[PDB]
Amino acid sequence: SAMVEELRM
Amino acid sequence: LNPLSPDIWMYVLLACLGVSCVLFVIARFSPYEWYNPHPCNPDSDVVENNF
Repeated sequence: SAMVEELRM
Repeated sequence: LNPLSPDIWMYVLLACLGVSCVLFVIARFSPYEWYNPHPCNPDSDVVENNF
């Protein structure tokens, strides 16, 4: 979830 | 620009571009850098970005 959050943003 | 033989020039070119890119990547996965602009009203946990 963290990698997704700060990757897609 | 004579003193440095033209090689070292483009070397540092690629060097700073790489270090800047990795800076952006590191700041991307960085805990404290999300800095809720204007915390002087702490009213909410607003998540913003930097770098």
